[PDB]
Formats: sequence, C-alpha cells, structure tokens
Amino acid sequence: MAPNIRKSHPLLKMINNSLIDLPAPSNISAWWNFGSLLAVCLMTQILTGLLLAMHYTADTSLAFSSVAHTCRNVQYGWLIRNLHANGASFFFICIFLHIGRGLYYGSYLYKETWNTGVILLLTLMATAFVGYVLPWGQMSFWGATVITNLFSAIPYIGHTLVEWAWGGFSVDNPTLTRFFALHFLLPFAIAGITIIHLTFLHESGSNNPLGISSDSDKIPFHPYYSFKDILGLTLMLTPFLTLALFSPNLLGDPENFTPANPLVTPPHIKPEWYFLFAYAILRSIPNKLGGVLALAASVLILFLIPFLHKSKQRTMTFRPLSQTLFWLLVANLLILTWIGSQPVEHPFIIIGQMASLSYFTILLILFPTIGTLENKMLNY
Amino acid sequence: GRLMDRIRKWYYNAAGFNKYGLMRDDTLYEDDDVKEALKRLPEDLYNERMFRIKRALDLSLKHRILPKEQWVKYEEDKPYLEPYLKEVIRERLEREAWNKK
Amino acid sequence: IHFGNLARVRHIITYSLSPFEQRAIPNIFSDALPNVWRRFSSQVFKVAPPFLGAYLLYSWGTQEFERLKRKNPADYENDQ
Amino acid sequence: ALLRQAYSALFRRTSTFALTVVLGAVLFERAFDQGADAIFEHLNEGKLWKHIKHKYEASEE
Amino acid sequence: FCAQGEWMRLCTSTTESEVKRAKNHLRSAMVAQLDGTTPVCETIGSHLLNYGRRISLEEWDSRISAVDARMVRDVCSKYIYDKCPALAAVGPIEQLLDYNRIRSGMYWI
Ligand code: HEM
Ligand code: HEM
Ligand SMILES: CO/C=C(/C(=O)OC)c1ccccc1Oc1cc(Oc2ccccc2C#N)ncn1
Repeated sequence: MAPNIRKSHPLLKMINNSLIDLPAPSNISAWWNFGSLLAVCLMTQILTGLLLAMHYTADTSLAFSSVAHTCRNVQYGWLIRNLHANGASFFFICIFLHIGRGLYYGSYLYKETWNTGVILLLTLMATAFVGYVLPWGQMSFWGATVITNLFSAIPYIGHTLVEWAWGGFSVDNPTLTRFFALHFLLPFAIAGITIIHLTFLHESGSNNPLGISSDSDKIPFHPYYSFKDILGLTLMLTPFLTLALFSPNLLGDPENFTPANPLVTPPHIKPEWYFLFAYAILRSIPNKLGGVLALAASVLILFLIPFLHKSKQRTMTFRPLSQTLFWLLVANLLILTWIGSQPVEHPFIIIGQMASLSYFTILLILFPTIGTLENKMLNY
Repeated sequence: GRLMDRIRKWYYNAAGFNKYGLMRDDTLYEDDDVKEALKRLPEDLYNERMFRIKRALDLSLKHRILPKEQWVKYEEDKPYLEPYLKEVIRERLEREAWNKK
Repeated sequence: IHFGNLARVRHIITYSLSPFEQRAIPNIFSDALPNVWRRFSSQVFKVAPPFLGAYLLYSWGTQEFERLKRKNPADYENDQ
Repeated sequence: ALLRQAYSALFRRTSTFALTVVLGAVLFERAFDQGADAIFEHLNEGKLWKHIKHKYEASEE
Repeated sequence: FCAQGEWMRLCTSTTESEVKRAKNHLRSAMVAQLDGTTPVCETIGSHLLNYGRRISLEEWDSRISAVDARMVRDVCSKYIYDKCPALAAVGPIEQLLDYNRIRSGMYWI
C-alpha cells in the first residue's frame, strides 16, 4: 500500500496522525501541557477507581466501613484511596488551568472544541459530585442533601424531579446505589467525549501564544511535545504525590470521618475546594430559585465566551487592558473560593455578593467592552 | 490636542508586539475577511509578512524578544493590510445588502 | 496529510545544529537568568496588583469578622 | 574514557541499551531500597518496633 | 524514510548476494572511468596527487574482491550507524522535517 506501516495501517495511522506526525505549533508554552495531563489524569482516576470499586459496597449500612476496610485491610488500599481522592483535586487544578489558558489565548474561537470542553467540565463535576457521596460520611450525606434539595425549587416539576432522583423521600440507600452506578459510568462518557474533543481540535490544530498562524513553523508532536508533556507530567506529579503522601487529608473535611447521620446537621456544610467558588455564588442570591439559577449560570456562562469576543486579535498577549481584566477575574475567583468556605455572615455576605456580581460583569460586560475599546486604540 | 495620539502611541507600546518585530496588521486574527485580504497582497508584502511572523514564533518558542534597536517604532508601523481588508469588507457588505433587497 | 499543505513560504533559510554538537542549557547567566528577570519584570505589575488587592480584602474581612466576635464594653457600662 | 566505553558497550546497540536498563534497574532497586530504608530508620532511632522489639521478644514472663 | 531505511539495511543486514552484485557494478565502474585518454590522464593526475602513486585496475580489483557482506556491514556501521548527519534541503521542503526525526532514522534497522 504505502511505504511505512505507520501510515497505511487503519489503526497506527490514527496513533500517528495524533501523537507522532501530528503538526504542532513550534511556540506553544507550558499552558498547553494541561490537555495531556488531563488525559493522563483521567486514565489514572479510572484505574484507581476500578481498584477501589472492587472492594466497595454500595449500601448505607456498609459503605462507610467498606471504604475503611479497603484502607485498613486491602494491600495498599490506603494508597489507592489516597491517590483516587487526591487525584480528583489534581484533575480540577489541571482543568481550571486548561480553561484559563483557553480564555487568555482565545482558544474558544475553536467553538466545537470549546463546547465539547464545557461538556467535559460539566460531566467531570457530576462525576466528582456523585463520587463524593460514596464513602457515606457526614459531608457526603449533607452535601448530597443540600444540593439536591435546591432543585425542588424549580417550578411545578420541582419536587417531582428531586424525589425521582432520590428514589424516595430523602437521600437514602436507593440514592447511594444509583450514585455508585452513575459514578462508575460517567468517567467512561468523559473518556468518550474526550475523543470527540480532540477530533474537533485536530480539524484546526493547536492555537499558539502569539495567536497568529503557525503554519510557517510547525514541528512534529514527537519528540518535541511527547518529551515536553512527559516532563510536564513529572513536574506536576511531584506536588501531587507530596500532598497525597505527606499531607493525605490536607484538603478533606474532617466531618467525613464520621458516618452520615440524618439527625445531626454539621455546623458548616461546605464543598470541596473546587466547588467553593460556585457555592459562594449560590449563597449570594437569597431566594432558592435565583440561587439555583445563579449556580447553574456560574458554569454554563462558559458557553457564551465564544460570542463575547470583540478583539481583532485572538489572544490577550498584546492586549494589556484585557490582561489586567483577566487577572482581576482570576483574583475574583480566589475571593469567591474563599467566601464559599466561610459561614454566611457579615462581612462575608456582602463581599460574597460583590464578587458574585463582578464575576458576571467581567465576563458579560467588561471583557467585550474593553475588547472593543482596545480595537480603537490600535486605530481599528 | 494630541490626546488621542498620546493614548494610541501609549497603547501601541503597552501592547508590545513591536518587540517581536511584528506590524500591527501582522497580529490580526485571521477570520474570513482577513483571509481574503491576505490573498490579495502583492507577493513581496506577503513574503515579508510571513518572515516577520515565522521570526516572531521562533522568538516566542525561545522566550526572547528582539533587541530594543530592532523594535518597530509606532510611527514606522506600516498598515500594509488595512487597505485591502477595508475593500473586502466593503464588498461583503454590498453583497449582504443586495442579497437582502 | 497535514505536512506539505500548510503554508506558501518563500526565501527563508534556517540553520540548525544536531543536539549532540551543542549544550542543553547554554549561557545560564549571560542569557537565561537575565531574560527570566526581564519576563518577570514585564508582567509583575499586571498580575500582582489584583492578587495584592485580593489579599487585602481577605485580611480585612478576616479581621473584621473576628472583631465582631469580641465584646463591646459599651454594652455593660451600666449593668450594676 | 568511561563515556566512550559506556557508549560502545552499552548505548550503541538498541539491544544492549535495553539490557543495560533492565540490569541497571535490578541493581538500582536493590541499592536504592536498602539506602532509603537505611535513612528512614536512622532518622527514626528507637521509635520503630524493629528497635524496641527485643524487650518483649523472648524476655518477658 | 526509505532512503535512511536502506542505509540501516547496509549496517545491519547486507547479503552476500547484494555485495556480490555491488562488486561487479563497481568493477565495471572503475573500468568505465578509464575509457579514453582524458579519463585515464585524469586518473593518473589524481592518483598521484592523492595516493602519491598509481593504483592499477589490477589492484583495485584485488581490493574490491576481498569485500564481503560481513565487511560491508562493519564499515558502514562504523561510518553511518548513530551518527549526526549533515543535511541540506532546497525547494518546497515543508514535508521534510525535523533534524531530530532524521537523526533518529540513523539507528535501528
Ligand atoms: C476531561 C477534560 C478535558 C480533556 C481530557 C481535554 C484535553 C485536551 C487536549 C489533550 C488538548 C490538546 C492539548 C492542549 O492544548 O492542552 C485540548 C485542547 C483544548 N481544550 Fe481541552 N480538554 C478537557 C477539557 C476542556 C475544557 C473544560 C475546555 C474549556 C471549556 C477545553 C477547551 C479546549 C480548547 C479550546 C482546546 C484548544 C487549545 C488551543 O488553544 O490550542 N478542554 N484539550
Ligand atoms: C472522572 C474520574 C473520577 C473522579 C473525578 C472521581 C472522583 C471521586 C471522588 C471525588 C470520590 C470521593 C473521594 C473521597 O473518598 O473523599 C470518589 C470515590 C470513589 N470513586 Fe471515583 N472518581 C472517578 C472515577 C472513578 C471510577 C471510574 C471508578 C471506578 C469504576 C470510581 C470508583 C470510586 C469508588 C469505589 C469510590 C468510593 C471509595 C472512596 O471513597 O474512596 N471512581 N471518586
Ligand atoms: C454530594 O456532595 C458533594 C460535594 C462535593 O463537594 O463533592 C466534590 C458537596 C459537599 C458539601 C456541600 C455541597 C457539595 O456539592 C456541591 C455541588 C456543586 O455543584 C455545582 C457546581 C457548579 C455549578 C452548578 C452546580 C450544581 N448543582 N457546587 C457546590 N457544591
């Protein structure tokens, strides 16, 4: 057929056109290392996930202890448990840096790659959410309870959708068993949609930090990026393991080392760090319905980014005003994250509403406005 | 007075693409109009643009910029594409308008 | 097939050396570090500000919260 | 010159390069473990069971 | 890809058949370089200037006949295998790319 079997074969050909002979911009930076880390992150969660699943029991009466049994009796069960739980954070850190990069470099102009990306994010959140319930600790149960009740606030079909989801009248055993099923399932959907993500991406190829056409200077993925990415893997993997081995519970809620108890509300029902920012926005709008929408919108807002691009240039590399607005936004998110971990009291309440309000202003109003303004300052 | 001019020249230096030796027009996102515009450029202008860009990407992968001497000066920045791009957009708007009537 | 259909390029020459003829991390002091500093300098006043501002807000809000937990003697000055 | 010898004997032929990695690993493991464990126990003198074990190990009742 | 492939074959898997034929082609070649007076004179001028003497076809043939598969492989390995080559490309060369990739075509048959 053809000279080398790396091009002719119906399968290698695929491996070649996406990991070896695939044309990559010669100037992509470290911010482009997060896609591969996300992929590796996913393979690792699925792997450690299956290993934990083989010892788990989805029943309110055995969940908590099945997880303890795993940590206490299974050979390296504790290690796997740690890696899986901490891997979830590594996953989100990587995803927020992946998203950031795209916002700062206008990657979102690759609409389908961007939209499939938002879907990956939503699926990843649902996965982590239902996974969090499995150990059936106090925050497991109360987080499930708080969040799922929000939806009984949807008009007319509210209580229905919720009671349907619960499989009863409250978060109970029939909820746990279906959440386990979902938690096992979604990651595979993530792997699938990821293939689509990269398929759309390959239609255009990668964007680069200067935002101008790199056809004049492309290099093969291998060895340049296979090496750059492997290096990027160990650089991140170090802080990861240092955390999972030297400070296993640094990010976890102590409340989860207590079996779920429907008759004892924890004093501070708050999520994992990666959900805090959204929890803050949730509580910013006093009114069950508005808060839920505000919550939903905090992430769905990402589907609008491609439509709010006004700049004549793709990236923010050469856009100083947009750059500061970008870091304001990032700082804005740290503040929301912080507010999300605090009780609902003064001064946190007002600060919360300010950061929630500026969050949407910056993405919906300022970014497109400053973009236009900058077009005028370039005499365009 | 010379306010708009003080601002522009300021943004121009604040932007910083001139440190890569790129002209303002070199930094345009290549949407549909820009692509057509580029096809109309005379060979020499086109090859120069290409080198400037290739050069920029190489500087970018190296994490360097040009020596202060080689930086494009605000007043010496040649708007080589703006003329074509305006005509392309003019033509497009005509058709859009006409196909409506 | 993505290599060979990318761009129409003319008159550009490039020179490159095998990796074995050169050093991996050359001129760390004469070129590398200077640039690292250059890069840091050029960005610090774009990134730092909003983060500093966030910090302040955080400090204020944390202290303002603990302060409201303390008692105001002016509520017991006539409780004889 | 070790580098040249190493190159000629080990790294030139892909077959020998693999053999060097395998044999290299087998030897690296043995050494690396003994060393790390050695360091860990020194940094933890008299705290590990290994250390106090003798007190109840055939020296009581 | 194919070219570098053939070089790798030289270092690792040359056949007595191949060399047997390569030798005959080479003999005919040396003989063909002495077809006329100018070419014979060119040879003399060079042989002296480079070897400091004349090497007769009778000698060349002697040397050429001593070459065998095993020998081709060793000599080639010694000059080609895992070496950093020098490359020059001119024209519409976008599809040829990366010194690194080429450098890797320099080892493992
Ligand atoms: C499980 C999650 C995801 C996986 C495995 C994944 C993987 C990848 C990979 C491997 C690439 C190529 C390498 C790179 O540029 O980093 C990529 C690119 C990209 N992804 Fe994702 N991604 C994920 C989520 C997302 C999300 C949430 C978004 C944004 C909402 C997104 C937006 C993009 C875009 C726009 C690109 C283009 C990058 C460029 O500008 O060149 N991805 N992703
Ligand atoms: C997208 C990948 C995944 C994410 C983000 C993820 C996330 C989580 C999270 C956040 C937890 C709770 C951690 C804790 O105990 O504090 C969890 C638990 C668990 N996950 Fe996953 N997981 C993923 C994939 C999988 C898969 C594919 C399986 C196996 C089919 C799996 C099985 C489990 C099991 C058994 C538990 C309960 C035991 C435990 O709490 O450690 N996970 N997961
Ligand atoms: C089952 O509760 C799981 C939690 C968790 O953090 O899992 C990782 C959790 C724990 C305590 C309190 C709330 C919890 O759940 C959540 C869930 C959540 O989900 C969203 C995130 C972004 C946008 C919309 C939603 C929703 N709904 N946003 C914030 N907290």
